Amino acid sequence: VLDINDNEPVFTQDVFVGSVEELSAAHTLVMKINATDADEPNTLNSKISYRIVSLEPAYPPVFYLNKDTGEIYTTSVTLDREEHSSYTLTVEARDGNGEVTDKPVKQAQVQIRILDVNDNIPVVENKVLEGMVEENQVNVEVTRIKVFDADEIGSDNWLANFTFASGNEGGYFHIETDAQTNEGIVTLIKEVDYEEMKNLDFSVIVANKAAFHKSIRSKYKPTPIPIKVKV
Amino acid sequence: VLDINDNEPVFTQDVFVGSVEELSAAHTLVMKINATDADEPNTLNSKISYRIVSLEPAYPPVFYLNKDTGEIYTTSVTLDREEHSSYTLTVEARDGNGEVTDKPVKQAQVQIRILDVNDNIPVVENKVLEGMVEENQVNVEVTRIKVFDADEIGSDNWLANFTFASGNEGGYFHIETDAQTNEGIVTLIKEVDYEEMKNLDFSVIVANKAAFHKSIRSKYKPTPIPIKVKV
Amino acid sequence: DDNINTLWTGVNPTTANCQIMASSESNDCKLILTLVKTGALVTAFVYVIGVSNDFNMLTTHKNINFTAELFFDSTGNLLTSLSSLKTPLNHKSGQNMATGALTNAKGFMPSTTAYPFNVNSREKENYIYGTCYYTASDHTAFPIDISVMLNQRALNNETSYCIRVTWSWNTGVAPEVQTSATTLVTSPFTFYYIREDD
Amino acid sequence: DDNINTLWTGVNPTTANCQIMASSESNDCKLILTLVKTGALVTAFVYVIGVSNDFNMLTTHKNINFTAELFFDSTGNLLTSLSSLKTPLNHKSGQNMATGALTNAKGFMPSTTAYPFNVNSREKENYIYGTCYYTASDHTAFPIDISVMLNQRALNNETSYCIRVTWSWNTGVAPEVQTSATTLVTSPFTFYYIREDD
Amino acid sequence: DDNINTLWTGVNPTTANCQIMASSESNDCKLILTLVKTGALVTAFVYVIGVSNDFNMLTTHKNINFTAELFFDSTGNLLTSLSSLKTPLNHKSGQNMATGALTNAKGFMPSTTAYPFNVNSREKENYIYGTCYYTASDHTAFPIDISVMLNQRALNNETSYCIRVTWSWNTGVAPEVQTSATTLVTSPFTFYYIREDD
Repeated sequence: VLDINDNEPVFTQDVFVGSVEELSAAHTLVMKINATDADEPNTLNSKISYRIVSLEPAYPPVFYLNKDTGEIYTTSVTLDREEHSSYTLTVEARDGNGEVTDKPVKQAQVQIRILDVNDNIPVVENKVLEGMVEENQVNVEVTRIKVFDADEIGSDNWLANFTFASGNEGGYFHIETDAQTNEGIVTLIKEVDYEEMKNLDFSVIVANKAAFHKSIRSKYKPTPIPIKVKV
Repeated sequence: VLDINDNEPVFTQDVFVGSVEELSAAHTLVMKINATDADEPNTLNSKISYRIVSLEPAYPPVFYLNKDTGEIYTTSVTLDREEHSSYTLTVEARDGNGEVTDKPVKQAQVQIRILDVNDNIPVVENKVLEGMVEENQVNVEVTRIKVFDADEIGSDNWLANFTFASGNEGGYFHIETDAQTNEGIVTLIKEVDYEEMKNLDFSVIVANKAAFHKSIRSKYKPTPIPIKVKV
Repeated sequence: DDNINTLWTGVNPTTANCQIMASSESNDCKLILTLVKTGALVTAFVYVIGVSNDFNMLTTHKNINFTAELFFDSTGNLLTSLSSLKTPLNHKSGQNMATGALTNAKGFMPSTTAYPFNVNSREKENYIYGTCYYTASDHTAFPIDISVMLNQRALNNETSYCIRVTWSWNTGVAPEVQTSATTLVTSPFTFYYIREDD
Repeated sequence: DDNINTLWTGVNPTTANCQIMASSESNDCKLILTLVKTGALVTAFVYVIGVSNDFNMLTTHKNINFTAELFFDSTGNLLTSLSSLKTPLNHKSGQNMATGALTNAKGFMPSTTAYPFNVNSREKENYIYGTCYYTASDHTAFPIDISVMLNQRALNNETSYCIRVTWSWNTGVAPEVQTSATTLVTSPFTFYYIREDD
Repeated sequence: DDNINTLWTGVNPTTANCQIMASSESNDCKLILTLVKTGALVTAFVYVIGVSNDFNMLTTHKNINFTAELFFDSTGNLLTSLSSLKTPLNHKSGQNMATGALTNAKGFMPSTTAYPFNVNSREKENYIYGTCYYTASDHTAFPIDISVMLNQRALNNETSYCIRVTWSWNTGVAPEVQTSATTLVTSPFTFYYIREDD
């Protein structure tokens, strides 16, 4: 039994799964594609020449496959998860000393999910916001702030943490955040006489529940949102 | 016949027209004011001392007239076309060796149009945008995006080119731009069952049809416009 | 001698030595430039001081763009008739320009190997950018964008090295008003380039 | 000798040599400064390292403004009782300050011809601006605005040269929290000025 | 001799001497670096010139992040097998690298006293930041963020000094398109560090 090109490089499993994080630097290891040889080791069939056939979202040359070891890396083209959430990499490792012919060889499947980081600041969609209160009013959800984050709906990079810039000194309000829609649900805890004809003007600073990433911290300059509540 | 101050420097034509471009650097040639001598050349009447009398939009000292040759340049005060679309320069070339008296001499007219460059980013005026679809709906123009560019209404620096940041993966919509108003006319090409109770959420990046200029490229950071289409 | 490592305009010349604007009939500002040989680099140190009223009037507008041309011969001596600076550079004598000739002036020049003339495939290597500031009359700093441009043009066969420095701003308001406009002084700007051989 | 071209605080002093805040009863930070004679310029290279807990606590606030005063006598020697830095500068001995006297310390000073005292018509020439950064505990760089101010004030008849460096930020969030605040280290900052004669 | 004060890659090498991207099978760009001993500092002067089509293709994307590793032995000589730059540095011979050995190469290194290895309490002192630009094909300058990182890692027991320079941008549009992408040339960048003893 010689090491002729008589068989195929046996894979570990057909539909590979792995993951890498958004905005990773170049040459970051994503996986090592596991495969073995059905012939003897230290031979030409042991030279498992891994070979990407098709990126299914093919346009940016994002991933790099090391043809000697099967290690899959990230190129200098930086991943942005918000335009491609997942990549399918039909790879096809070939035995022999690299002869590229039409002899069919085993094809694996590589599915790569990209892990979102909080590289987006939430933005307040509405621009005029107003609420109304009367006598003896408490636990009123009069206004909801609509925010818009782009980082993986349902994640802590996407939920909005609200805080009071100014105006809520007596402890009138307390903001809870809906997770189904990422809304700015305010509440009312202190009762104000409407016949006092006063004002309850205040403002809110909006940010994600998780902390921001590298590149958008130190650029995050929050302008307060002047919510006006007539009494 | 001597070269006494007995006649006038004969002009080529009375209402001169020329043009120069917005945001030009200093000492850029705008025209050479053509004039001739009715006396002999190489004389004091051949010394055609060109002289600006009146800028009609007089406030910024924008243009510079070279009194020796009649060449009109641009000063270090940079032209901004969106505040003065045209300049009228009543010039008056004088013969002799520069004697500034009340002897009336020929006045020309210089009309200068400034050519617009795309030094303004279009801005989305409305902030909440929403559309509605039902069963078997196609070729529906449900929403129009209002943009506002300042660069010479009717020009390619002013028309808006729309592109889909995210959400239109199946090829549902296709945006056409009105030229009469610079509107974001979307369309509908794929039919969605409203009883599916799904969503067709997406976002648009707006930019001018022509490319941006020097100073606003590399500062153009487009935030997507979250258009929400309930099904 | 550490005096011959510096090629420069003087410190606070008694008169204006530069004519930035072509509308000015004479010198309208003081140009302060300093070139220091830093190994294989030149530490170039430049800013302007406004003198003429038309030049100082620039702070009252919002869109300002003025440039200084420095053209140099094959030996490195300034071509004063073509350049913005009308007084030739010299070595260091205290706070003043020296009076003698120039000892290895060619070593201060932007190198043609690093910065070639009229090579379109290598166009981008000739550009240097940065930022200086203008302190307002109320001590507000207005950032001024600077573009430095090396060895672009020979106006004749005489010019062998070219340095173009361009100050520019596009602010929201004018830094001054007509009553408050006193002097256009830019904060100093420092850039480097690979220097020509001696 | 290339050691005498440098006037500087030492590299990583064993104790804090600067008292930036007046609320501190002793030295509260390490100030690293380096002045190098570059021809007719001085390449000035400065940053701070926080030592005291009150000083390092500054990263937990959003509006920070601290300054260092350096006052120098007629000979260039630091006036330690008036200055923020309480240990006099010296020449280069490896990574450490030298121990002897100062050889031509006056050449390192900001020149009075370029930077005069109390001349209102020439006020704007004394200002130098720039930016350094603070690397956060999660390796986020927060830009810090620096204003350098030359030869403004003589607190007595003894002070002949003044250097004021002021670090400041106005960020959106604090760089750290109370648990994550470890040390206030600013990235190095480099500026130049025309130096006084020897 | 002022030639031995400079350690540098040559000016415009005839071939690419750097392999920035691991996807490239050979050298894919020209790396221009210059280290000049400035008293107790090193004036470090670096930029890249794209050579390979895959490398120059980077200008057509919006999220670019590439880095250069420079690892140096105990004597200061470059470890070419581990570093991005595959051609060792040398002293100054005109516009070209010298051919001999290195005379006091250790003096050019980032000092371990100022920049230690694996000291978590002193992590922040190893970081240097800045900005260079890329002039587009229509002469638009795109700012590129640079992070310089000193003495972080020893990949083996052989590496004694490490310099990591990382260029990165996150722009709104790509600087070029596929037809207009010609060459990736970054504007020069200058930073300083406290140098190791000779």
